[PDB]
Amino acid sequence: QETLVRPKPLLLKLLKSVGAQKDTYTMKEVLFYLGQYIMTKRLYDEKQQHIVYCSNDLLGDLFGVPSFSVKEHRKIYTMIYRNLVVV
Amino acid sequence: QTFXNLWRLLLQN
Ligand SMILES: [Cl-]
Ligand SMILES: [Cl-]
Ligand SMILES: [Cl-]
Ligand SMILES: [Cl-]
Ligand SMILES: [Cl-]
Repeated sequence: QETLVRPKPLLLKLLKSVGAQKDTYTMKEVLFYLGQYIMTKRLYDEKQQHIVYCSNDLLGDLFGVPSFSVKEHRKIYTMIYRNLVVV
Repeated sequence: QTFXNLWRLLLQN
């Protein structure tokens, strides 16, 4: 199934910086564009690519952390949900 | 592993 979401302003800015062109998204779309953003800006550690450094990026201002691990599935979703409204 | 595959594993719950 799908869950529809409306990003808050900073998330919306990020999404649009990587090609997104709308106000309402599916969660699958949000997660795609965030992955695209991180990959495009090479925010991850070159050697241990589960580690994302974002203290000097907009993503750090969005998530409110200097870094995180891609393996923290719960915390990533929590940090994304804080920046959107469901439906 | 590549960031690409790790994030896909994330998306692919
Ligand atoms: Cl969805
Ligand atoms: Cl905001
Ligand atoms: Cl930035
Ligand atoms: Cl977690
Ligand atoms: Cl909500």
